[PDB]
Amino acid sequence: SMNPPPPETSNPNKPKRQTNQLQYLLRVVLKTLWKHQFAWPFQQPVDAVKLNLPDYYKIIKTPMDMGTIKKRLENNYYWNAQECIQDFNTMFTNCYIYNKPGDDIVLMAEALEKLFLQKINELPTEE
Ligand SMILES: Cc1cnc(Nc2ccc(OCCN3CCCC3)cc2)nc1Nc1cccc(S(=O)(=O)NC(C)(C)C)c1
Repeated sequence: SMNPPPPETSNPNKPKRQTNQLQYLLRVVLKTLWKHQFAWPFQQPVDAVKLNLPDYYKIIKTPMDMGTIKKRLENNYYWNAQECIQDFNTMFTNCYIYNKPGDDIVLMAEALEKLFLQKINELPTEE
């Protein structure tokens, strides 16, 4: 195959904002998920060439990963928390679409998602 370029993480033409919810998403949510024992397959874009998955980007047209999310948060790429939450959800969904239920990678994603939802429930209120 060829891998696609990774998702954009910095846009000089996109307005930037720093809020307590976005700060929480970086300093608590991203941080906590990153350190999970099953996080590492989700820490960078899927290298479908290295993994020998010629159909990966035929099926997954909206790829997302936590390396990308980390950079977007760092670069104040998001205007609001929902845009970031959507990226996490896209990452999980992508795993559940490409892989069979019960597969080891799916069980890993499910562990991360449970933790994610726990942290999102404790999202601070704005301002
Ligand atoms: C985010 C993500 C979503 N889906 C997948 N699916 C997937 C990945 C690789 C696959 O290859 C199957 C056969 N090989 C697996 C290792 C020996 C040969 C089959 C399916 N992988 C993902 N990431 C991933 C990243 C790095 C390594 C691997 S892995 O192939 O080592 N799979 C685990 C053992 C981590 C479950 C997987």
